[PDB]
Amino acid sequence: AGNAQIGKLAPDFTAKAVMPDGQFKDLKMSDYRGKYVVFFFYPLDFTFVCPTEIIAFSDAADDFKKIGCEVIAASVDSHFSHLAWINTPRKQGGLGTMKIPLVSDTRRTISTDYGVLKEDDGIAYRGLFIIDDKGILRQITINDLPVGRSVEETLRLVQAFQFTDKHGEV
Amino acid sequence: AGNAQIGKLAPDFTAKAVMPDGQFKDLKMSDYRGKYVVFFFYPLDFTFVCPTEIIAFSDAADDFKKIGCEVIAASVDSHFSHLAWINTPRKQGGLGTMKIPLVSDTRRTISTDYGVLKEDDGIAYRGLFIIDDKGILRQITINDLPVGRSVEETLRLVQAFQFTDKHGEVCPAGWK
Ligand SMILES: [Ca+2]
Ligand SMILES: [Ca+2]
Ligand SMILES: [Ca+2]
Ligand SMILES: [Ca+2]
Ligand SMILES: [Ca+2]
Repeated sequence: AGNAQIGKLAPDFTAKAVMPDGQFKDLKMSDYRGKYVVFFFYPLDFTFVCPTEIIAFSDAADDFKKIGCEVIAASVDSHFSHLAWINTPRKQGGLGTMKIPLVSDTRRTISTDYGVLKEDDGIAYRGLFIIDDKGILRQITINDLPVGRSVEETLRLVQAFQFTDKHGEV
Repeated sequence: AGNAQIGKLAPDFTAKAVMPDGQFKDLKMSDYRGKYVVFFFYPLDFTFVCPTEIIAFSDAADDFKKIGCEVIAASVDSHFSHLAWINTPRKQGGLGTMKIPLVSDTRRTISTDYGVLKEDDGIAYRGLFIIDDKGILRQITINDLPVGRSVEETLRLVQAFQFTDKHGEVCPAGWK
């Protein structure tokens, strides 16, 4: 399934997000046109999987901001689940404040469009997508639920696509 | 496109390959069951682009072998084209001797099944795939042509999957 293809416009969408300041907002993918985007899905809120991945990405938000790349996280949980999890401090098992928006895909349409829905669980796989400043998909990464992604590898990829966009290697 | 899905058997195939020793052989994907496989595609033999990425995976072949993992490369070029490229010295643009088999996908079915075929060019994207020792597909990576992959990242992933197969997910006590 999915319309997500390398070299073609990433699937657009409008969805509820908890913004870093804790406020609900309607977020459109096409609103980030003019900057690279790291769009990564996680399965569920709370502790279905370890929250070290989502945290590592929030803490590197500034490494991505420095090279003009926005980072956005998404799951099928409600925007109300996201906020309850953010408003639970880290010292009591919660996420605490985040430096990236969390997107809600309760209709499962975004997961479906990006080819990352695990159909039997109704849950996204650990998908990560790199989208360029014109809205084109440059990179697809999907992992089975037990293994997390690498901030440092994602950073290598974004700088390498940015670099080759303005040069052309040898 | 494709039948490659996380949690399903990696799509099987039989194809001509140039083995490390220089001999042609009919290589079948399901023959690698009992071990992990890193299966990666590159676009084309003999480009002007340096084959750094392909050489780097060749030289890490041993590192993968030690942890119970085989590394296989593929493009839509013929095995005759692969052989010509290995027998071209690195100094004059060639590949030199290789420590991993180069699979030939002249029918483009493998590329199609793994969903990495760039239609307008008729070549593969830089897709890379991690298949477990039961032939189940664990990880999908697809880069646009300008950006290569990382041996080190591929090692982290292979080891990470092997570890979770035995122990389950790494999580700190409490719920991180
Ligand atoms: Ca669901
Ligand atoms: Ca984890
Ligand atoms: Ca021969
Ligand atoms: Ca093994
Ligand atoms: Ca073939």
